[PDB]
Amino acid sequence: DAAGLAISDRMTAQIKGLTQAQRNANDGISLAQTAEGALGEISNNLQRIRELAVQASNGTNTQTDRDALQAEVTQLQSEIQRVAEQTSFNGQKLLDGSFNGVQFQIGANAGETIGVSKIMNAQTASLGGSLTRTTSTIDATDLTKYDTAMAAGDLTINGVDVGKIDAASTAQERAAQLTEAINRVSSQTNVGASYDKTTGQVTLTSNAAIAVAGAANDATVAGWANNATTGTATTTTGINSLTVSSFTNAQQTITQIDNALKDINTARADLGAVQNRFTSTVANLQSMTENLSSARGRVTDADFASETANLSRAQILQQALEH
Repeated sequence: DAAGLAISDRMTAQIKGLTQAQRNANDGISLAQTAEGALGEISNNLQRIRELAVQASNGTNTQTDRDALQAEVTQLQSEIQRVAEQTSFNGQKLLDGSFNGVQFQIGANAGETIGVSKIMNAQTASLGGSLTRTTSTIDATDLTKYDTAMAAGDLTINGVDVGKIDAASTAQERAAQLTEAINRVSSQTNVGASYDKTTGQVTLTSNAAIAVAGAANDATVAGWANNATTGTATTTTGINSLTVSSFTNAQQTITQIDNALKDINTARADLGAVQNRFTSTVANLQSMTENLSSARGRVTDADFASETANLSRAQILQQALEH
């Protein structure tokens, strides 16, 4: 019975181990579905941003029109960021870049595992990857000569005149005025302005050096003094520094959002594959466990039959002998 004890004990280890492992694989499906659903909501939000970037590139837009589109973009970036930073399955974050992958015990024995691969950092500071362009930032508060009116020719961008600008009563108003006039010619100069009202900063953006010229040559009235190579080549990650404030900005946003969607798509593809792997694992474990338990059932049935038959036999023989 040495072999019988060894087999019975292994059958028990197998049945119980493979039964827990099917639970484990089912839990793996649920985590992946969760991560994939959440990425799906981010993708929706990304499409919305992209669509607003197309709309913002309308040649008939005022700055006020673009600022309204940017308000919605800002709302969307907030929602993408909280989904990416908050999403979890049973106490473990999935989309913040901290999911280094996990292995699932899907067999009875140590080391019989299936890995869920690391999941991308879908936070807005990371989503979509690299983006390098030329930027130049001022503060609205720098515009101390906001009262000094501008006549056409005072400020030019890449040799394109921004035109006349009336006297302002605040530095912040001149900031608004400069954003507006620069952005009017953005599609022609390849330079766009984003005026962040939360901070008061005006950022110029381009794919190349910015040629600032004109009659005024005073940063305190027209934001930037004359300089043929204005701006610095600068890199950020993700979509968080994206705006649709100008044609130039909105064109960058389209391109970068496309990069972000690609990243999401491939992450969702990975997660679909791992679900598939877990589902075929569950099918395998269910089949194996059913076979093993059926085999056990035949053994215990036979044991009961032999016990009953042996006990009966001993009594019937006893009777025969007592005659």
